[PDB]
Amino acid sequence: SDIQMTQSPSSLSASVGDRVTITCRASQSVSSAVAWYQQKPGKAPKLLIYSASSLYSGVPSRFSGSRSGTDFTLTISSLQPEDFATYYCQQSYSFPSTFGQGTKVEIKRTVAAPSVFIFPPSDEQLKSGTASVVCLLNNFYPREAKVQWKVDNALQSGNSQESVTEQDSKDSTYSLSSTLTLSKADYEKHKVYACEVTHQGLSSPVTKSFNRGEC
Amino acid sequence: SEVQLVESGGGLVQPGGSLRLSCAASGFYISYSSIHWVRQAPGKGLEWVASISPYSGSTYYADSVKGRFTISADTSKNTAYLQMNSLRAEDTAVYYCARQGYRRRSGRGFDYWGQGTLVTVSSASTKGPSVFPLAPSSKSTSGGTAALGCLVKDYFPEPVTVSWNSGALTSGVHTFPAVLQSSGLYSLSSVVTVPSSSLGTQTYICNVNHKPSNTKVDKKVEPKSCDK
RNA sequence: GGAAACUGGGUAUAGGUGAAACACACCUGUACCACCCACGUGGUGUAGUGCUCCUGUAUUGGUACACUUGCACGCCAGUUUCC
Repeated sequence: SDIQMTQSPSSLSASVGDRVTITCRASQSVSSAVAWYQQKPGKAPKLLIYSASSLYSGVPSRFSGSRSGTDFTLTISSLQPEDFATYYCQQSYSFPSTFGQGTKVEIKRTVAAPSVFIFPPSDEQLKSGTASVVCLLNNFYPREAKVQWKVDNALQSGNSQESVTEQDSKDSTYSLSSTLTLSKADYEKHKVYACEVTHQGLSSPVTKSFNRGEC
Repeated sequence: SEVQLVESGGGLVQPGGSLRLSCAASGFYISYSSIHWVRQAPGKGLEWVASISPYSGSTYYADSVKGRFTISADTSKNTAYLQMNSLRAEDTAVYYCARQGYRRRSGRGFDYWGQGTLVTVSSASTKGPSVFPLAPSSKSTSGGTAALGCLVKDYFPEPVTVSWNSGALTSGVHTFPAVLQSSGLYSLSSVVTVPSSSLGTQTYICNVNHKPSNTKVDKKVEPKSCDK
């Protein structure tokens, strides 16, 4: 069979100075052929622990690894800011090798209501037969938010993508760009384009909106 | 560092295609260590792919690439290879190259990693982005809280690099992860928050470079016309 | 090539070591099996010589001629050094 590596939690929200533990359970025995990696955005992984619990050179000593049978736990004795990242786990007991799916680690803060901004399409773009309507949710935390597009109070669906920033380095917040894509032909057929946002910092949902062809 | 791994030759490949990756080593000889390929699709986790064991030549493959890939090495040129055949978009990932340590010091851990090179499996044509202004609101705020950006749409492959006033502007800037839209082209936007008091004078320019197609664009980003 | 050290029946298998997951090399165990004996908690390259020891064939105690046990060289094969 292929050995499975099952790594809880797959993300984790903690503060500087907390003890933390990522766990990685094995479908079969791997003796001690476990290794733990740390990866940061845009960057290769870096080794942290090799075999059971041995600490690859230069890695700080707040990093430890342990073992009970087929269950392995990376541990950080108190988080430092340079430690928030994703962490993987590998077995190399036998081929094919197997990586855990990672545990992203993120910084707990208090709730930040988003600042909501809506952008119509450029008239330059409308020269190309397409409209794009952009909605900005700015410096919010926690990460979960709701973005519904109502067009002449008709709720939309499946004509809009989105993406989220990584947690901000300074104030540890998130931001989001939702993009409604229309055809110019359909875009021009309607007036009130709106963006309605639900979040924990919002006592009631926030609508930013405009009218197609006002100033 | 002295020890380095440098992948090359990943790029754009249409499905059913054939790329070959090179991992070239410096500061150590690959013939005394085991060399590994490990891929990572965007936003996804890591995936061991294949490896090659020293002195034996013994190769090993993850079940998801069995039959399509081949890992090989060249001592004369201190380079590992990864021949890829029968490619498909599922295979779109950054393809890192790594090395197992020495048993006495780092067990079987992977202590040295290339940069990763990017394979994009897609039938899309290399294409330059189009950049459109996200203008500040006419209402904005009477106090200085305003928001603007650029929309960078329909380019291929990844990546782009966006800057504001050629690096001058960094504070309050978010450039969001690109989104692969159903046409197979990418699109992302970049924003920044600036004082509303600054709009009437300060000229904001986003700097867009899409390297894969030799494309730099700058858009001045003004307040909406008739917004006085 | 020169000399320097070791090593020695078969198949498996566990562990170690060699820049070493497998392979290859080496080292150490284990199990089993094939053979020698004088039959063991035994032994194990060798149709060689010498001493030895066991068992015979007997002949002219002596002597041959075998068989066996051990020891020492030699020879053979492998390994590791060092020029």
